[PDB]
Amino acid sequence: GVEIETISPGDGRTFPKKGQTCVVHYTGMLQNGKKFDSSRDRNKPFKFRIGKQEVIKGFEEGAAQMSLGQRAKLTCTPDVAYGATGHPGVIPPNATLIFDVELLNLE
Repeated sequence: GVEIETISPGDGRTFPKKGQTCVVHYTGMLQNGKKFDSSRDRNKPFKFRIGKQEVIKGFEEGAAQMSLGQRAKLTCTPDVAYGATGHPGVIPPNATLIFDVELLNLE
């Protein structure tokens, strides 16, 4: 389950498609918890493509459901990313993820 809560401005039409490498100012947030990841710190805004299952499933579907300039707010279910396993030391098992995602991309 991907929940989209968009801070309004953007264009609403440049949708990410297959074979397109897109650029995201992501920011990780734990529900009832602190941050765990941020592209704002490293300031290299994570050039990644679409259709290769590089990222987790909750962030993969939320990437295609945005457009250029938009600033959404993801709510990733545990079963699509880490809720059974848990990323070791960083993500506990059964964790619901929150992301600040802005799509300022290319292609």
